[PDB]
Amino acid sequence: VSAEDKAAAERSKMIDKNLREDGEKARRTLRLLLLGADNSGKSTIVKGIFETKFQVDKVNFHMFDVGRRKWIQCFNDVTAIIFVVDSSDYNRLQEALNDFKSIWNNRWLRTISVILFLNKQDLLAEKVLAGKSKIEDYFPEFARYTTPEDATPEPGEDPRVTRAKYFIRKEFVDISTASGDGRHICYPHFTCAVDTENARRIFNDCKDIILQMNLREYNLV
Amino acid sequence: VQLVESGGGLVQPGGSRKLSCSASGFAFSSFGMHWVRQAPEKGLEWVAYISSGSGTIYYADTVKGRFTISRDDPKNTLFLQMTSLRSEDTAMYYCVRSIYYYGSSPFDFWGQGTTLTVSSDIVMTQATSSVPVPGESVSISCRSSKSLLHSNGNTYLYWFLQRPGQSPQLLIYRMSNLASGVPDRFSGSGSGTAFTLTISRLEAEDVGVYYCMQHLEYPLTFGAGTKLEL
Amino acid sequence: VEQLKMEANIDRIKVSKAAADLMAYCEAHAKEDPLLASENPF
Amino acid sequence: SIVIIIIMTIGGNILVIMAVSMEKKLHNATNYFLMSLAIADMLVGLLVMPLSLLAILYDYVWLCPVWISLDVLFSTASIMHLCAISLDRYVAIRNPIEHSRFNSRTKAIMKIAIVWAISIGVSVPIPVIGLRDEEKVFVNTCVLNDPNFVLIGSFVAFFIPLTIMVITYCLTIYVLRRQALMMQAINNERKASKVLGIVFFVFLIMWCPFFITNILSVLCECNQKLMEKLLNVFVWIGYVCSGINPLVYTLFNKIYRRAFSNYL
Amino acid sequence: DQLRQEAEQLKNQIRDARKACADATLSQITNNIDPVGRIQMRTRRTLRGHLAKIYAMHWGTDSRLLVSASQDGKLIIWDSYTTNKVHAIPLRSSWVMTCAYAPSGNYVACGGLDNICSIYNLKTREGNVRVSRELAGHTGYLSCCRFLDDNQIVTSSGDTTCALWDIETGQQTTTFTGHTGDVMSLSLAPDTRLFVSGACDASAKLWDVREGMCRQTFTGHESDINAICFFPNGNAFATGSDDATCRLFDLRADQELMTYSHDNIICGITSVSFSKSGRLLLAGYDDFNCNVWDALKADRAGVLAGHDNRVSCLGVTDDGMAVATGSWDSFLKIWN
Ligand SMILES: CC(C)CCC[C@@H](C)[C@H]1CC[C@H]2[C@@H]3CC=C4C[C@@H](O)CC[C@]4(C)[C@H]3CC[C@]12C
Ligand SMILES: CN(C)CCc1c[nH]c2cccc(O)c12
Repeated sequence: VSAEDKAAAERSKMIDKNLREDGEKARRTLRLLLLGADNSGKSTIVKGIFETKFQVDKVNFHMFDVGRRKWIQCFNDVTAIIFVVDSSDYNRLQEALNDFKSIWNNRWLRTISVILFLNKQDLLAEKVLAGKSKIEDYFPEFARYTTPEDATPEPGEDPRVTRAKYFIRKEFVDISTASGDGRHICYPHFTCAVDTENARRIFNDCKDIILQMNLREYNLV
Repeated sequence: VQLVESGGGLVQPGGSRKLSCSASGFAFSSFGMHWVRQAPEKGLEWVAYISSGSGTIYYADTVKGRFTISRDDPKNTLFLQMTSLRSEDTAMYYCVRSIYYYGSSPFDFWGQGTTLTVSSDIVMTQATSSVPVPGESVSISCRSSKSLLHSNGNTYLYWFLQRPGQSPQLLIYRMSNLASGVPDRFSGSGSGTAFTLTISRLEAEDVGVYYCMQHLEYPLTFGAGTKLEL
Repeated sequence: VEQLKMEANIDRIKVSKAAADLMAYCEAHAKEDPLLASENPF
Repeated sequence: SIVIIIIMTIGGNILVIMAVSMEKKLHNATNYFLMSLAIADMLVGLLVMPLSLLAILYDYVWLCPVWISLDVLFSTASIMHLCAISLDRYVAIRNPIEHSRFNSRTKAIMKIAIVWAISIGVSVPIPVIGLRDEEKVFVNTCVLNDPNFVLIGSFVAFFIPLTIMVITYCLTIYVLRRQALMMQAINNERKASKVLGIVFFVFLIMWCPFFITNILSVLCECNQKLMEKLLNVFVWIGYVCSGINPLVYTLFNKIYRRAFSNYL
Repeated sequence: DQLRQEAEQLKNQIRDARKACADATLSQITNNIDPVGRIQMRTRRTLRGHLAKIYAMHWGTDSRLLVSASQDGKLIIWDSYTTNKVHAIPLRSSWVMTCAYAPSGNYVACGGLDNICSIYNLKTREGNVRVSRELAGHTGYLSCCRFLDDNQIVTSSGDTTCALWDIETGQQTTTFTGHTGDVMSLSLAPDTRLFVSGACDASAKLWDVREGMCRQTFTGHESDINAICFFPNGNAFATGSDDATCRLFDLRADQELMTYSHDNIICGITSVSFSKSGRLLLAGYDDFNCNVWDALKADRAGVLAGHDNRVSCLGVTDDGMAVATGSWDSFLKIWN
């Protein structure tokens, strides 16, 4: 071959080397997708496309906030999805349940786990203690609900907020258990506007997900 | 885009000297570099070549074992180490920039040059000493000892123009490709071992010496040169 | 309403004529289609 | 009669080898090692089992100086494969993120190279000594008599991997027990312990008796006739656990079960 | 209250006008045309280097240079004959969804979820590829871009609008409105006078570039339209949708001509392209393969099954001697 073709081959080899070098750094960052409706408090869970970065225990995370039928297709390689729901507005809980159902059963997200945050617990507790609004006005089935004997309420909590919180958590979880066949798991959590431990929960859940994938890879499950 | 060479001076036989070139205005690390030497009554001669990534290095058959070429990407500088200089080394040295990929122009830019004073190959043949001659047509021809047409469809012939007091400038590469910045008055054609250069209309700036070069195999060879006198 | 009215004023032809034109175009350039060893660059 | 186990071993090794190429969609770093293990087991079945049956049929000799070396080499390779799988399982379980970052074909190639390099070390001197000393390989009749190899290579072949595997199993069980204290996330972490226990105990049961008998036949001399009678039947158990390892490591993922059901 | 009745009456008038011209079908006139037979194609080149799913691909005018875009954030220019790489272009954002190659070979364009169309200069004296201009003004994501010349570009976005741009000044000169859903794919006529846009409202529209007015609207699909191709003669459409159906439209009969479907296909369609003569229709599927269709018979001539994941890219060279495909397995293949 001519000398110019050899020089072009050398240039191509250098380009391949530079492409290979860049790929190593990309694989060391975990990517997360953040979804939720307005008034849910998405921007405070860890405090065209908005981005944020944080690091816990020498592990880097990258979270994306877009702004759903079309652009969701390009987020099928993320480690986990974060979903935030306001638990102190009974008028709009059915919309949240419908959105969670529409996200859980999406054909492009069949292998991605969901981390569920139930936010604004203090307002829910205040409303339940005040007694100016009742869950039974919107959820008739709540009048027949009883707190399970295996509940572990926080010490000092009145036994009237635990019932409401567990009812909401059950209503959200029951959608997750109806389908999936073990391919992905939901991780409910209770948080508030002032909690700071939220960073550790994401790290623990991601480590658990990677452990599950490794267990499946070695023909153990 | 600017290349400035330094060094030079008067040396005694058996001595040594080191030349340097400073590059600016372009991505130096992506270009290959050549050194070209021109004698007062001999024409252009190829000396050495270094790849962009310092992978491959070539030397002329008259400079092996005495000349050393090096590259410094972080400082955008070149170096040429010369030892055991002879009387035949007194000549002008030029620095040339080269890049190789599909559709590129490997001999687009030339430096200014510095002066140094002491005390199988393909033959390219031109035969005319002076062509006397504004507004007229002029044809200059070149002839090679071996065919320059490769099996891939490319033919490696280059044309250069050297005005008085100026560095060589690229006109045509691969026998039909007009270089950027050149007016459309220049054209070229040929086949096999015979090539011609055509100028449609001469001006006051078309006076100089025209050179032919082949790029099939190393070492690179140049023609004798054809002088156009208006 | 205006868009529908503007679209209504179209001079239409038979489907058979357009299909015959499509067939004629397909037949006319049949010899120039290399997809339908010394010449293959790959 | 006993020849059936050879056919089953060959069939299982062929099924394991085929279930990786044609099926595809299988990570190289963890599924290419099983192909090497299957190839080693098939070579065991092809070069070792048919020749011992000839000795059983004849009760005499005819071979020995190269058959012994091949048997030792391939058995050591299989044991090293099992130990490497155990170590890799422990590493992948305790440090998921670092293991996920590390996974590449340069680990599978390195592991295969290391196990096959170690496997051949113990079999080189077997023909070297045998061809220069008939008594070392023929006694009274094909059996390795020299203690200088029996009491030396046996530890490297069996006894160190056993300690590595038991320590790995204990650490992995402890780690899996500790993690579950933090639901499908909890249920899946017990089946792994069940499978690990099954595999470890199968390996221990199938391989333990032969080396104990072989050490006692040398360092405790004890009736040699009874010892050789026990060796004549214990060595075949080690051969049997060459078509079982390709299975117990495979037919727990639904993908492998479906591939085996459709192919066979 | 009164305008709805007028709109319904006009729609009924248009429907009655369209039905009057259905005097024949393709399935009847083509009974005298021999089938193309069985077509076999094999892989000739394999392009490696991408580390993520490939989303866009486009051929040059010389039939040798090729540009591809992927989620790794880099843009690669390929030499198809030798597999050597020519350029590697980093992107400011990794969520790229489309790419294009200028007909003169001097510029390349790209875009995605950042709502900005960026144009790159491939021929500079410094030797580096540099950004020439960023085109802003859309509110949704950018799905496709196509060059008209060195100074005009047409873009489609998810905000139901289309635009025609002036590269020299960076200002929008014409806005195309009338869609009710996100706009997915564009196709430019050979005469550079009309372009076609598909959208998620299961409709297709024909636009006039010089005036900015919609001329015709086509319906028939039951779901979102993902890809649109243009017949070489300028008088036909080729469209695909998520209902596993391909359709042929005519701009003079103003109605559908032929439907391409099969009972064994239950997946979506990602790309549609034509051959030089228009006899073959190529389509990408989510079944991890590509099918070859007979445009005049709605039959199946062959299949390409060398990919291990979804096929997202499909293109044919100007000389018709090669077909290129792209998939989410980070590999490109050249078929002949
Ligand atoms: C894997 C093949 C070659 C068999 C070799 C034995 C196995 C069990 C052992 C030997 C050394 C081990 C490696 C040692 C170091 C690391 C770095 C760590 O951050 C990820 C796991 C990784 C990459 C280990 C994986 C398993 C490993 C390869
Ligand atoms: C029976 N066979 C399956 C293998 C025996 C063997 C492997 N390695 C050894 C090392 C020393 C002494 C031995 O008998 C061995």
